[PDB]
Amino acid sequence: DAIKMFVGQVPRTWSEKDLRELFEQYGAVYEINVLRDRSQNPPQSKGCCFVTFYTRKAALEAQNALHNMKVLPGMHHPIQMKPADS
Amino acid sequence: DAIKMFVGQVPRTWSEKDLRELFEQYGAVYEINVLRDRSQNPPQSKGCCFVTFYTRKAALEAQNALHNMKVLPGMHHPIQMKPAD
RNA sequence: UUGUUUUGUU
Repeated sequence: DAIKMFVGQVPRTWSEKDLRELFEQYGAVYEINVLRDRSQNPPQSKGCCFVTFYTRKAALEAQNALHNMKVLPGMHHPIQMKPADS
Repeated sequence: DAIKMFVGQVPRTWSEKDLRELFEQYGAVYEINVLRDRSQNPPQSKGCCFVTFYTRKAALEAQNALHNMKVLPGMHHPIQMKPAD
């Protein structure tokens, strides 16, 4: 079943596409939303995103593999990934 | 004398001229700047603007009549209008 | 500047 995950510590230069290539190693991805500050031109990434997988299996596999495990280029802390508050 | 108002919650299809049509009901309008994302092409509207009235009586009447009162067509919120920073 | 977006103030 689909579950929406919060991901943080992503570099501001990464787009939905860059991130999709990241998470798809773990399972199909239904939707990626980079959180942006719409006051910028163009809107800046806030360094985090929302990602929904088609299955809870994929989302777990990813959380295991990434959360506190992997540090993205130029970042200073490892990915934070967990069920989004929503 | 000239008072500059920020106005938010405006449809991205509206241009300076549509906005001037709206504010000019309340008094003479000196200038309107639609805030645009010039990185876009065409540059894209950010859905807010600055509008400058020649007199504060017009700006306060527009503000009173619009801020939180009118919802422009297609919007999910009422116009936000206050004196610009 | 660990951030859970759509309120946007050139």
